[PDB]
Amino acid sequence: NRCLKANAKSCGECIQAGPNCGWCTNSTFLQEGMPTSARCDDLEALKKKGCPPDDIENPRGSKDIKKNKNVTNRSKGTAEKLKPEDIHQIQPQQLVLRLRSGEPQTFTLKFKRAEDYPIDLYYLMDLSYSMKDDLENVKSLGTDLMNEMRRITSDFRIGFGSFVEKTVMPYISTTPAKLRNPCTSEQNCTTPFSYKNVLSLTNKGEVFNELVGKQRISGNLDSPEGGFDAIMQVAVCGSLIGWRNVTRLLVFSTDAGFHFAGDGKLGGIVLPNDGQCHLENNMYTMSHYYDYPSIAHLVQKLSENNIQTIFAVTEEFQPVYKELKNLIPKSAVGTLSANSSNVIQLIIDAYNSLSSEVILENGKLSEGVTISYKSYCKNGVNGTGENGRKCSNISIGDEVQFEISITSNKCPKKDSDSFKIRPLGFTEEVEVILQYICECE
Amino acid sequence: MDVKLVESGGGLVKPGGSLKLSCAASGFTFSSYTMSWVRQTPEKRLEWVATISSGGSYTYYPDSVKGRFTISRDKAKNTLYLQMGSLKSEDTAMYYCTRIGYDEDYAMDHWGQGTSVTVCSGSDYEFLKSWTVEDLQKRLLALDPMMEQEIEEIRQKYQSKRQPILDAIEAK
Amino acid sequence: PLSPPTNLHLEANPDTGVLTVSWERSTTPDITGYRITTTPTNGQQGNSLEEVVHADQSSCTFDNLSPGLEYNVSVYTVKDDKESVPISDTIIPAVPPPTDLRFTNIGPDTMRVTWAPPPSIDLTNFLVRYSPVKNEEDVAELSISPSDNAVVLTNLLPGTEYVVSVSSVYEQHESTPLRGRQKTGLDSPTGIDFSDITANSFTVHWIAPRATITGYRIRHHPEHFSGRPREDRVPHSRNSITLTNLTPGTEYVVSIVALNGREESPLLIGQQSTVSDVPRDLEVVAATPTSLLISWDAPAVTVRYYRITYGETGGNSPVQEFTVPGSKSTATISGLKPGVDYTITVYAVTGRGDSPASSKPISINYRT
Amino acid sequence: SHMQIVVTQRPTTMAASPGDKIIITCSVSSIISSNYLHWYSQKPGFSPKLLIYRTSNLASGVPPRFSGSGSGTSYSLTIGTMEAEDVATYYCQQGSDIPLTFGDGTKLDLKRGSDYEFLKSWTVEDLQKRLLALDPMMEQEIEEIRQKYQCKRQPILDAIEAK
Amino acid sequence: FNLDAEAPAVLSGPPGSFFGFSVEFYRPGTDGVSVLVGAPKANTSQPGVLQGGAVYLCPWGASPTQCTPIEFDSKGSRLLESSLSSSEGEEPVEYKSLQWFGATVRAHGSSILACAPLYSWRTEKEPLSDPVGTCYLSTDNFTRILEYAPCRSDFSWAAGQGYCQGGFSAEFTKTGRVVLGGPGSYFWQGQILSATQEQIAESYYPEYLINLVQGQLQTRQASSIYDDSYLGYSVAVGEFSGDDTEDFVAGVPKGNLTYGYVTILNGSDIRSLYNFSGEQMASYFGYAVAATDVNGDGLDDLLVGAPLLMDRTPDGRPQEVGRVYVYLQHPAGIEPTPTLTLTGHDEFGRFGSSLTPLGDLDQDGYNDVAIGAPFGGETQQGVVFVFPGGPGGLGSKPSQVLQPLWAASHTPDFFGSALRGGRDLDGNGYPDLIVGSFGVDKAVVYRGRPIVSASASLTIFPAMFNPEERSCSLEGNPVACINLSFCLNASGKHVADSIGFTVELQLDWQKQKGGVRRALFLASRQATLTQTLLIQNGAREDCREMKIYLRNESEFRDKLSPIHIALNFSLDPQAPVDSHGLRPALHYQSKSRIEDKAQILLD
Ligand SMILES: *[C@@H]1O[C@H](CO)[C@@H](O[C@@H]2O[C@H](CO)[C@@H](O[C@@H]3O[C@H](CO[C@H]4O[C@H](CO)[C@@H](O)[C@H](O)[C@@H]4O[C@@H]4O[C@H](CO)[C@@H](O)[C@H](O)[C@H]4NC(C)=O)[C@@H](O)[C@H](O[C@H]4O[C@H](CO)[C@@H](O)[C@H](O)[C@@H]4O)[C@@H]3O)[C@H](O)[C@H]2NC(C)=O)[C@H](O)[C@H]1NC(C)=O
Ligand SMILES: *[C@@H]1O[C@H](CO)[C@@H](O[C@@H]2O[C@H](CO)[C@@H](O[C@@H]3O[C@H](CO[C@H]4O[C@H](CO)[C@@H](O)[C@H](O)[C@@H]4O)[C@@H](O)[C@H](O[C@H]4O[C@H](CO)[C@@H](O)[C@H](O)[C@@H]4O)[C@@H]3O)[C@H](O)[C@H]2NC(C)=O)[C@H](O)[C@H]1NC(C)=O
Ligand SMILES: *[C@@H]1O[C@H](CO)[C@@H](O[C@@H]2O[C@H](CO)[C@@H](O[C@@H]3O[C@H](CO[C@H]4O[C@H](CO)[C@@H](O)[C@H](O)[C@@H]4O)[C@@H](O)[C@H](O)[C@@H]3O)[C@H](O)[C@H]2NC(C)=O)[C@H](O)[C@H]1NC(C)=O
Ligand SMILES: *[C@@H]1O[C@H](CO)[C@@H](O[C@@H]2O[C@H](CO)[C@@H](O[C@@H]3O[C@H](CO)[C@@H](O)[C@H](O)[C@@H]3O)[C@H](O)[C@H]2NC(C)=O)[C@H](O)[C@H]1NC(C)=O
Ligand SMILES: *[C@@H]1O[C@H](CO)[C@@H](O[C@@H]2O[C@H](CO)[C@@H](O[C@@H]3O[C@H](CO)[C@@H](O)[C@H](O)[C@@H]3O)[C@H](O)[C@H]2NC(C)=O)[C@H](O)[C@H]1NC(C)=O
Ligand SMILES: *[C@@H]1O[C@H](CO)[C@@H](O[C@@H]2O[C@H](CO)[C@@H](O)[C@H](O)[C@H]2NC(C)=O)[C@H](O)[C@H]1NC(C)=O
Ligand SMILES: [Mn+2]
Ligand SMILES: [Mn+2]
Ligand SMILES: [Mn+2]
Ligand SMILES: [Mn+2]
Ligand SMILES: [Mn+2]
Ligand SMILES: [Mn+2]
Ligand SMILES: [Mn+2]
Repeated sequence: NRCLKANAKSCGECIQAGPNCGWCTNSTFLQEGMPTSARCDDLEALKKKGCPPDDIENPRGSKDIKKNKNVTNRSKGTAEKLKPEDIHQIQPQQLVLRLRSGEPQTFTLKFKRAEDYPIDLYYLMDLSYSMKDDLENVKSLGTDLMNEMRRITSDFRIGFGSFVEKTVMPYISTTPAKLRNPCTSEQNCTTPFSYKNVLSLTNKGEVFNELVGKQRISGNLDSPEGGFDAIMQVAVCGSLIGWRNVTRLLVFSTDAGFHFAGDGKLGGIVLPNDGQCHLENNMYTMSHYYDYPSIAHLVQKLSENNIQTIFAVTEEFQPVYKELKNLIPKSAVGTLSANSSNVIQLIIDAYNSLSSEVILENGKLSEGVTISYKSYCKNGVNGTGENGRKCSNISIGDEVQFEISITSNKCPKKDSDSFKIRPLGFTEEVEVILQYICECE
Repeated sequence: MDVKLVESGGGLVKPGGSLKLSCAASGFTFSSYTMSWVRQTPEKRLEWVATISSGGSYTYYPDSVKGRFTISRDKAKNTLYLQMGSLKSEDTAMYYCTRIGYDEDYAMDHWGQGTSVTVCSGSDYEFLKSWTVEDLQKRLLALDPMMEQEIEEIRQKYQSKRQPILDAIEAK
Repeated sequence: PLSPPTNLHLEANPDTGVLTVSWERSTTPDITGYRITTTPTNGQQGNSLEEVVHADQSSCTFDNLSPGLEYNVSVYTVKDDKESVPISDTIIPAVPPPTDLRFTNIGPDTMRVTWAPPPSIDLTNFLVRYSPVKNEEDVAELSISPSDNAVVLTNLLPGTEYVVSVSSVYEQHESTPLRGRQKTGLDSPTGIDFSDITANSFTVHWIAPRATITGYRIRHHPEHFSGRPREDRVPHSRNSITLTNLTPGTEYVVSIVALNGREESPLLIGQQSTVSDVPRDLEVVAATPTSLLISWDAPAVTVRYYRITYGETGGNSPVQEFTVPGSKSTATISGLKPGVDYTITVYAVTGRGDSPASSKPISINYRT
Repeated sequence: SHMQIVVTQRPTTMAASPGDKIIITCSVSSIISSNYLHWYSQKPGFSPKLLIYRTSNLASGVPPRFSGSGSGTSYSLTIGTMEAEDVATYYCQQGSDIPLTFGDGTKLDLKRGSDYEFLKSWTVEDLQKRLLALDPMMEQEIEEIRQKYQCKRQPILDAIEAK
Repeated sequence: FNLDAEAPAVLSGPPGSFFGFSVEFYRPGTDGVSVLVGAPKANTSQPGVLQGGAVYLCPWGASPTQCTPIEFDSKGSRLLESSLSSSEGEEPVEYKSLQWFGATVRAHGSSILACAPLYSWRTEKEPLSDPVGTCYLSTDNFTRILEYAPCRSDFSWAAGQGYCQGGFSAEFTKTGRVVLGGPGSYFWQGQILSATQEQIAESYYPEYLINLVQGQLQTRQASSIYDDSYLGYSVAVGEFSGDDTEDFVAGVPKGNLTYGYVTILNGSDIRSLYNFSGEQMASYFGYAVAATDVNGDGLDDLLVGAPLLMDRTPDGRPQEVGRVYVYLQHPAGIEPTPTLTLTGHDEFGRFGSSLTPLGDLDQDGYNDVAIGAPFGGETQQGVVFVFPGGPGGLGSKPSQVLQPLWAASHTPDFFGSALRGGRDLDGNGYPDLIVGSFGVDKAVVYRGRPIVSASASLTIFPAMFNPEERSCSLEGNPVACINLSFCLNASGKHVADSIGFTVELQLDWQKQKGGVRRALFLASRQATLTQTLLIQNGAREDCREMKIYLRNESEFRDKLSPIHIALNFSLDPQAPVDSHGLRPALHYQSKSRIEDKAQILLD
């Protein structure tokens, strides 16, 4: 057999040569002429030769996890976190194992998501003179929206911006008297502007609430407003806005229609929008030069940015916005109101549906030692090899188990080897200690 | 510029004591601009102790000193007050009075002269109690000469660095 | 014997204030004087008079002349107590001409003429011949009773200068004609009409007068006006003008006057009333302990949507307003405290474009 | 969840000759907007003054040579020409999220400043300014030492006073 | 394919003047034929007017590059009489600066109509500026000039026709009636104004700015819900009523809640007779409209352009290429559903933005329509597509493609933005097309070459080669040969009776590559022989009889193996020049290639 063919100088080599291979130090069975190679043999092949069982040495190891931490059942239920260290995303955190040649040790790893993904939201509000009546509803909605964000998740970013109309002779009266204010002398309306960014993304809610109140209404001559033009800048100006690798939500509220490409011909503008950030000092100074972006061109910019768009509008314009909602994918339509229940409900509904992917990273192992990962996922989904490490479509509170097997060919060192196994994007890791012995006990 | 900020009331505090700091703002509307307190430590590092809004509706505090300090403002007297209680050794630093020009940018544009508040350990006092008053008194006298010596050492080192620049000016 | 005068010359003026007879002096020398006698023809009743002149002057005078009466003039050379054959001439006096002509109460349709008649003359009748200055061929002649010095002229062509020629008439004799030039008045505008009536504007149509008009004056004012109404001047070629930016629910009175040069035609007044967009017949269909049902009449003008406001009369608390569709005229309020008075104000929005201006509200007081 | 932004300045200390180009960077642990990032410069013996605001704007009274640029998590403060006055401590502070964190200031100083050889090149106006600078720093050092001795005396004096 | 793309005519204008925005043909006289091109930002001599714009008249022939601006208006903006003493200084009652004059240029007979859309005038009653717009009508070879501004009226401001911008879109009827549309009027609802040339002259008054024309036909005010319909954006004239009277076709791009529709208005009754509804919301249906007969049934058809239209690709990724809808009008009436559609192939191509009828380019008795995409092409320079006329229906496949010859620049070329066609400029008996490129300030003119069709017929009586008997023996040993007769017929319209055609005959062409030809000429003995024969259109047919022998040698392995023959005729490329200067062309359908085949019998 292979054990006989092992030609082991000592007992330790036998174990190194094979798993079943056993060694007898009595030397009563082994022939004096025959080399210590004959002592090495199958456990059955030794017992058959009459070698004593106690004399025969067959060291093996038993799988035993040194530390075991139970996964949190709550799993941050209803966007509520007890503490960062208190939540556990891995059951077998630290484990200790002994690796013998031909004795692969397999453990079970269970991963449960006890956290909520961070969300970034940007608020865009129309300031035309016709929104003077609805101004109260828009201001109230902002504070309610921020309160929902705190309840929905621990970490969030909130920012807002405003738009009016193109600074052109046709759209806004060019008369010097109305240049200062288009509203009647009794009122004190501000000058018209294409896009004005009042606040960049920030983590403080209190600053966001106070800024919304100070906003003052502006007025233009035509019924439709340039809302599409304002969205283009926000989508492409990642630097100024402060966009990060986090789910992005855009809220747009208007009580008037939207101009589309080819509507700038009357003004005298014929250059199509290039979708390039032209914001200067947190303002848009090239509104006149570029024509309003088309729906087809506008959709492409949002898809590349992967920014979800939510529109809050009045009941009268609802029938028009619904047709647009059918066109743009991953978008929803809401009705602006004093109550503002529908606008808040859509955000919470959107947040509830989120699918993520969890992968497993393992530390380098010794030569002749390999590891196999067997993934288990929702709907009986089971991967193998590389596919068997990653799991996708996992919602919050969903737990998936993973079967890991470690096999040792030979023993590189006498001392144990500790390596850390943590999934990408998660601080929590899995430490596995592997001790291999080539000398018979 | 044209903005005057003055911080007064800094003094030695025993551990667990209470110290009140008053900041006076002139040449501008104090209520209109948000105010904050910044302290520089002995390692020449900068730590933000507190931030108070112009409205006074909300305030922001760091976790370390959060819940152990109090910040408030008086619109009528245009004075900023920082209340410190349960002070530790780490607290000693150079505190400065600031003013945020724009809430959106959240950038400090004005910095006050500042007042140094240093915590004093009472442990040495305990050893002194056993010691007789007559013996202790003699110790006090020994400290004054040593403090002067150190000052002389700093003064001579500065003179050597200064001499080269003065000579250059004389040549020109 | 003595030699009579020759080439006798008698001159008669239109009015016989002073009559002068001129004759060539007698050839015979040392003549003391010349005697002239005027007597009515065929011994008719007349103011026969006798005059005497010197040898140097063969010019005499005859006062108290009789109009329309033939008088025989006989001048006798007079030397001492002897007189020679007297030249005998016969002359009919000229009728006195009309003087101090005046024109008063002038009008385009008709004009009045008042002249001063010749003094101390019993004229047969007063004859006046007038015609349009640009129409000399057509002239109207009217006999005037002699006692009256004022003649009435009718059927005068509007805006047409008329030159009247009136001369006193005695027997077949005609006096000197007095010429007075006056101009008739302008013709007013007719057939005013209103079209395309809107809450803030309307269109007025009028017809140009037969007489040439330089420009038209149009004035529109409400029954009660804080300030005087504005006036717009438009050319005669464009007989159509439209007034805009009017306030809805206010009746407007418009005066159209056609003016040529400094002349003005009679003002034509047109009265029109703007439409009212305010809601009417506000009432409560049914009311429960906490809810109130309110039903109002539909406004005349199109309304995109209606804003309903309800609050507590007793406490100064911000009212709660909820918008509703324009087509629906019924709204429902809920959550109202029972036994508490509540004021309901319903507005109508008809503003076009960016402007959000609405009409005046109609509120009622209901007790729960 | 208590996550705090971390600010890092690459050259903790450096020294350069006059007219040299100095570039100091600032690393942020998480993505922030350009407007939030700010730069502060502090002279010895004086309070900190905001050199640049919004990362693209120089605060009134700031020389044109100083410039700022960057985006995302990368920022840098570049000085076109180093001058004796430019010697100070520079700190990059980010005010995007709470708490507000200030990165350790870079102690940029003059290399071999004391060396008499370099003084000969210096203009008369410059040398007067350098001499003036020493008075503020020297006064601060002596004042700090006085507090140390005074702090030690307090505990000793208090025990004697109680007796 | 008639268009002379190889040698096109190019004109130039001052940079930044937007030269080539509008292209029009002017033929007051026979020798007075020229091309009218308007430039709106072009500077003018008239003081107080900056970037007013002007129309340049360049006569055909002589020097094409030379151009002269026409001074329609030689005076500056008029001052206000009230302001002379009301306030210190004087205030203009109108502003001619940036009036975009020459934006729209149209010409009929000896009449030329130029309209500036941006023109605006402060009113006298109130100091408010309204862009009513203004037009200039020039008739009888520029004898007198009449200014037409129908939109200007008492009803000022947005509520009225203050923002009418009349002349944005203009057209001329066969009778000479002027048609003008202003989308600004009635709060952007849009309007159509139409008046005859005689009526405009009769009611014209220089002294008063506000002028009212009797007999003027316009559209009545619509309901508040129809606001922002942008009617009058595109105006076209065709006869659909069947009463032998011109009808007006206008396009509403933002009508039906952004879906858009195209309507037909009676020339006299001015009452809509038909309505067209856009297929996709926000497709800008009605941007450009044109009326012409493509099936030659004697009845006009309607073409609608929707450039912003976007459709899903086979992959499923959404892209916008635009589309054109063609409706055929039967005797009963015009059907609402479009008969055919034309989809673009370039993303952001803006295909179908401008449509211009080219009349009959190939003289096939069927009309042809040209469609241009301004942002089309690999370099996004732009391109022009020409579609051949089909009796059954318009052909989907494009007959020719026109692209700029000059190299690309950083600024957009805007090629195909303006297209004018259907008028014979060179009097060669073939109509030409003019393409405008305002971005580079250049204009291009393309002239159609005469077309000649040919028919080639080559046949051989001796198909079977006999081994036993040889017909001819040029070599000591006789070799059997076969005689082939080929007849070529050429037919052309307005082309020199004498035409040169080169014919090449190939023997065993399939085996020519890596093989030994078994067929050779009796005398030439060359696998391929090229012969040029002059063909006269008058001559009924032409046929030359030659002889091709078969090698007597038994060297070839298989005598039985057949031999393929092939005769091709092309147009002579030497001295094809004519007095007109356009080289003769050959119809593509006419087969210029003919193939034969022979076999031998071996026992
Ligand atoms: C193809 O598409 C086209 C474009 O969409 C269609 O054209 C539109 O068609 C609709 C329906 O026919 C029209 O709306 C109607 O207008 C009719 C005309 O009424 C006006 O004019 C007459 C004559 O002068 C006048 O007597 C009327 O009073 C009215 O003038 C109104 O005057 C008021 C004064 O204040 C003013 O405010 C109004 O604005 C003015 N016109 C209005 C109201 O718009 C009406 O007769 C139609 O019906 C009315 O009457 C009905 C009872 O008989 C009633 O039931 C209706 O509710 C309504 O009161 C209706 O209002 C659009 O004007 C017309 N044009 C546009 C721009 O869309 C076209 O019809 C379609 N089909 C075909 C095959 O062409
Ligand atoms: C596009 O625009 C054109 C022009 O406006 C329209 O053409 C008109 O259409 C009508 C109807 O076809 C024409 O006919 C008119 O019919 C009127 C009604 O009477 C009819 O019925 C009686 C009884 O059976 C018949 O005896 C009579 O002949 C008609 O068939 C008649 O009253 C009209 O005649 C009167 O007016 C005309 C025009 O002024 C005069 O010449 C006559 O002497 C008489 O006074 C007439 O017969 C009409 O002629 C056409 N023109 C006009 C201006 O109306 C198109 O209809 C329109 N497009 C469409 C959709 O059709
Ligand atoms: C992916 O891997 C999964 C895990 O191996 C697969 O799920 C397994 O599917 C098999 C199908 O035969 C199941 O075998 C059956 O088990 C039941 C007992 O389970 C039930 O009762 C227990 C005890 O009360 C309860 O805990 C379970 O939830 C069940 O209610 C036996 O009665 C049957 O006879 C048979 O043995 C496995 O049990 C099941 N494992 C688990 C834990 O999911 C999945 O099918 C794989 N998907 C694919 C298709 O690749
Ligand atoms: C804002 O709008 C809503 C709807 O008009 C107002 O009523 C709320 O309506 C929702 C359903 O859309 C209610 O939820 C329901 O609650 C009952 C009882 O728990 C439950 O059985 C149903 O299955 C459903 O969950 C909700 O209760 C109701 N509001 C209240 C008083 O709870 C809402 O009141 C408006 N809010 C404001 C601030 O005006
Ligand atoms: C019938 O005979 C004519 C005339 O010989 C053939 O036309 C020839 O076609 C070839 C292409 O197959 C031409 O070659 C071309 O040369 C140009 C450069 O000169 C090169 O750019 C092209 O890519 C191609 O290689 C050839 O020039 C042309 N005849 C002439 C005028 O030289 C014709 O192909 C024959 N029939 C068939 C079956 O095509
Ligand atoms: C990914 O996961 C989602 C959410 O678990 C699946 O969507 C449905 O989720 C509900 C939850 O009750 C199940 O009842 C449905 O059976 C799931 N979908 C189906 C198949 O009906 C989703 O299907 C999963 N797969 C994808 C497409 O990601
Ligand atoms: Mn608006
Ligand atoms: Mn509104
Ligand atoms: Mn607008
Ligand atoms: Mn017709
Ligand atoms: Mn047809
Ligand atoms: Mn054709
Ligand atoms: Mn031609």
